[PDB]
Amino acid sequence: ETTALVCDNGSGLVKAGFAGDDAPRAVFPSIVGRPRHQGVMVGMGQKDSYVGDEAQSKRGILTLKYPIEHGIITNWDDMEKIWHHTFYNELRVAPEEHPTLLTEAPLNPKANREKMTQIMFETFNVPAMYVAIQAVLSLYASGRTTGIVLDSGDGVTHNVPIYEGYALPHAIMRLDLAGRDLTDYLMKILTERGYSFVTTAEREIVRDIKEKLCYVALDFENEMATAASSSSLEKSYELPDGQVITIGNERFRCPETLFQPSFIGMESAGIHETTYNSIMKCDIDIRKDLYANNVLSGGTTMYPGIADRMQKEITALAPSTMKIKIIAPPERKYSVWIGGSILASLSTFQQMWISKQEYDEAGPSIVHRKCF
Amino acid sequence: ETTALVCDNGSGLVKAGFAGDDAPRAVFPSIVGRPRHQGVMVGMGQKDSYVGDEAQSKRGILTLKYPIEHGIITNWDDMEKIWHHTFYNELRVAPEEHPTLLTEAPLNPKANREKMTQIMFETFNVPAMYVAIQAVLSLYASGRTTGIVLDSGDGVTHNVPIYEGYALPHAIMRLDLAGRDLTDYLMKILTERGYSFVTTAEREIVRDIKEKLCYVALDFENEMATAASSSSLEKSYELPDGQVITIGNERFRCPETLFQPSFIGMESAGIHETTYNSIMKCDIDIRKDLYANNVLSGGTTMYPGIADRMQKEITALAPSTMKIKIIAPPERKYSVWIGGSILASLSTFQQMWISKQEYDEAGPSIVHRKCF
Amino acid sequence: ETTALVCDNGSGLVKAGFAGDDAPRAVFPSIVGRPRHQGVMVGMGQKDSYVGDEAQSKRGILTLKYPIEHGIITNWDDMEKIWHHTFYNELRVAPEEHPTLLTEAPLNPKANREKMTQIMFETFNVPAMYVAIQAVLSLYASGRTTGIVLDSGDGVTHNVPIYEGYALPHAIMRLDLAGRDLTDYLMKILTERGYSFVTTAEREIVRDIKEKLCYVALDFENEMATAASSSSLEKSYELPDGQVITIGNERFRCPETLFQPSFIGMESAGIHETTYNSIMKCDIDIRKDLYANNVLSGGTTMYPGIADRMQKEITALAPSTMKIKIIAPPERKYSVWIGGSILASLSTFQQMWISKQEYDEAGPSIVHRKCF
Amino acid sequence: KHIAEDADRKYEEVARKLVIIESDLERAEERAELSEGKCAELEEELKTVTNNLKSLEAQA
Amino acid sequence: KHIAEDADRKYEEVARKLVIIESDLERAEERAELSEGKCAELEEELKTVTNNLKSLEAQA
Repeated sequence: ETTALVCDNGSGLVKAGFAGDDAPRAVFPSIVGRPRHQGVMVGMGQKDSYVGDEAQSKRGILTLKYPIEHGIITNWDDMEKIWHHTFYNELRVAPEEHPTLLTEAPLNPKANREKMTQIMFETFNVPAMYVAIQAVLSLYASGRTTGIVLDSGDGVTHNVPIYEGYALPHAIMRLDLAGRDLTDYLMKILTERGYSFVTTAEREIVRDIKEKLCYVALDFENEMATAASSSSLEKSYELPDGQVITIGNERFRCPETLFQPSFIGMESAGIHETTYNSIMKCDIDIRKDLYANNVLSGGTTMYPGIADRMQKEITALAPSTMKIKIIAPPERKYSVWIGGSILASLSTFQQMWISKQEYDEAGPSIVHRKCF
Repeated sequence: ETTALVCDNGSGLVKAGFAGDDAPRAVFPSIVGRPRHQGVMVGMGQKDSYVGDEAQSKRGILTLKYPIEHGIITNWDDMEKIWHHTFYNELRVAPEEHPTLLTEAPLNPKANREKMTQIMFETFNVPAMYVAIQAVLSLYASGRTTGIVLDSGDGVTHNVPIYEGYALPHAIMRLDLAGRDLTDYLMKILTERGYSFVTTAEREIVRDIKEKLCYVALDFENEMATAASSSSLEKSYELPDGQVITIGNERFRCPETLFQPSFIGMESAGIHETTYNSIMKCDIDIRKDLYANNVLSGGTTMYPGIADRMQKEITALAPSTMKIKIIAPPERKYSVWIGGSILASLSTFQQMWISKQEYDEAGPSIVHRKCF
Repeated sequence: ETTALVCDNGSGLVKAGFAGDDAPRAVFPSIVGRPRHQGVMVGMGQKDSYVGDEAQSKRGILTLKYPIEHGIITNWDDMEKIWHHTFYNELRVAPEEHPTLLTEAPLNPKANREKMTQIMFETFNVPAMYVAIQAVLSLYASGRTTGIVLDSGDGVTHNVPIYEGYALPHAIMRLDLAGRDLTDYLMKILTERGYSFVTTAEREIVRDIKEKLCYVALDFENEMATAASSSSLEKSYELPDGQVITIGNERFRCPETLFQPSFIGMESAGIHETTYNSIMKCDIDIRKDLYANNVLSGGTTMYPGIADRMQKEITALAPSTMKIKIIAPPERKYSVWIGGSILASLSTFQQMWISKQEYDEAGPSIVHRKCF
Repeated sequence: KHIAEDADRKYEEVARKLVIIESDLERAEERAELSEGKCAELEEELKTVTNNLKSLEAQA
Repeated sequence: KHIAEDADRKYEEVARKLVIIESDLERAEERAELSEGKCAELEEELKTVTNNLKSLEAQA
């Protein structure tokens, strides 16, 4: 059988690998770089652009930019350099031998679905491809065919109810606020404490801090009080150049913005609220499976203690005769990619791929007939 | 009514005076001096420290040190000597009779707000006080309750979107480049021309030069070309010990760093990009007033020809269906202090002051209940 | 490849020779002389000017002057007499058959780079030339592409952080103190002991003394105490006309001015302070390699025991988790010239030269396009 | 002269060996500490992983 | 003789210094090697615990 590349298009880390595996084989930063100089590096082989660990390590002669922001490809030309790095550097294989499965947000722009279809087929010469919604794959990685996924990436949060592998297209909810925003917010609130960070070389350490030290409080007022009454809600972090900084209440405040969007000037409702407002669009005979199968997904859901908080919040909005229970997979950060590996290795799914001939007949638009 | 002291905590000139005036009554250097040697003077007595025009004129046996660097109080002990000078030497009044209004940068560190609050109340015995963001006051001096302020102050730059007297806490932008590092930069680029200045006694003349001779170009490439093609972009300055020096393209290059931060190794975006990136975080119903009330504030904005440059730059970024115009006050260097005198003399504001009784009952953190 | 003449523009020793060699071919004093009176010699042919070992030996008839003072070319007419002596007397070769590489300090004046370029193409008719920063060559000679150099040369001290190629142009820091003023200082402090010197013929012996007998103390107060408590910190020197003089604490005091510029009325920061203030301007992911690889360069760094002192001083300034090391090359007095000798021999470097054709097409301005 | 010269050659031989050892000492320090940083990193990860294992054991 | 003797003093000090540099190389080698073994070790520990946690997680 043809080995598929499953490539999860993350807004902060790219997760990529071969199908038939139950885990990604490549994980690298979603960063693309270009020279500070008027040309190539002195006395060394020619490259016009740099990616991942090469861009992170050669940084002193580069300007760096991001290819994807808030679940949207914000520059085609840099998403291409992630793809070029993915096939030829990280997996060291010809993509033209390997069908491609691409992850996307719910309601990902159609002009974008097409530019992705076109770029894969014309430049990389892929033999076949498909594009799939993040939450739909995370449900398959949760071992269940019907349920709802709260998927919170490194840049967007969605609530996506699904019946027997199809997402319900009227009931989906979106919130631009998650891991990208969360770093910029964390950085603001640290400046406020008097640990001013103003440089993007600091922003990436603030990102790492966030991933290591943030935790979801079970009760926001009680933890806030605890930090005001005692300094036991603070953890030290030693920066790379020495200098021990102390991270305080910012730990739980940073992710608190997910429950209360008004903290950062947004008019949107919270992630638990948009869970409730999503399920109540669905039929009563299926609401039982949706409320019982609330699945957490994506990088932002890997903060400890999240389940007890989300269990609380949803039972408070939802009637006490829908069964309520949080499903948190063992490695929920990868569940989109794992579900993509499962889907790409089903025997019945091999009829679903976009072929190169159908692309030659209908242009990039074929994704709106073969995909959903 | 009680006469307030409005004290602008400026990074190069302290501006101070009495409220009910529409102009500062003391405008003096933000400098403190300390002896290089024991037995400082013969037949004339001694002092352990010096401030302002006394430190500038008695300089021949002094090290100079500073209260405020980068808009940030960097040494409490020098900020105190500036304050001691302000009340007892310059205005020749008891501060304990006069409520105090202190200016601050947007997002000024909270441990700093509290050390300033504590120092004012315990040592100076002030009857009441308040702390206010610089840019908010400059908007009141522009006759306005809603607008976006570029506060490019005496030593820090901010873009500050202000809505009905409140600076929006998610939409503020900061730049670590203004009238402080502009001197240090000017000095480097003169050394490059072969007018080597290495002494801090030379640096303060370079400062004066900068204030007198710098001008904002309307077009950076066209003025640069003009200086390369002709020596008509050069103005002479006679140094205070004879010797006529010629200041060239450095005039417009020095401030050029505000538009292009990469010239000095900073990763930051320019004052125009940080204007657009600020207003794009603001609500569409208030954009209509914010874009119409683009207000210039601070010492760094007093370079001629700024408005035509700023008008250009922001129309190129922001779309062509907004009321894009630049507001430049008649004496924009003082608009913080003037707005502080206006605020301190409103009949509705007199409930807002931290009283000595509230400081005695609640301690230094009272600033985080009375101020924002 | 064409044999490149590498000229080290040292402020006290000229160093010269052919590229592709491990050590300089000529090492002679940076001195030029002219007659003190009308009529100068009988019985042998008179000369209008004198240079190098001829000026050092025939000294009494000469007004000696120095072509490079304070790291800056101060008299064009004497810098030409060094270069005419270098090609036709010392190496005995035609320079019009050879490319030329010139060493320079950082931030070298544009008018001086232009007058040197013009002299090379129009006084000496060279086919090609290039100009390079002392520290960049010393680092390349060491077998490295990344590090910070403390280049304490003959006439000036510079701090120069370098990464994977060129120096970082915003981060460089300067001090107007090295081997030049060290002699004049040594001479003052000997007069103070009662070994008065007045003749510039005495100053050159004081120079030699300085190079032989000065040593960097590891602890300034403890060595000072030792000399006050015992005469074991004194070494004898027999002058060239008999008379045994005793050199005391002056040995470590002389170079002590590098750490404390206030000893000689300067306002500047010390060599360790300007090292730390330079590295703190660099990007965080390269601060690691810059703090780890602190490199010594120049004649003034050849005083024994310097590494343990500098190791101390920098660890006290910089935090204790970038793991500091002092790199002191085996022949760190010569590493500038050796770096030029290595670099000018490479096939990759032959594209960097300023040609006589580019000087005919663009004039003296070409050096600011070709040099980095 | 002949004696000085023979001391200079030897001193230059020892010097040449010395800079090889100094470059090799520097690379030996840099690698030692980089491994130590990575070793600390892996220790923070086992330590978290354990705790998640101990939280998971109470759940299980 | 003076020129020979001073050259000898600096080279002899350089020699005394080389010997320290040599001891220091040895000490870096021992640390570097040891820490890479501790990393290899810690990866095998982290791997066992993680495989073990995975098998439990899967029973969960």
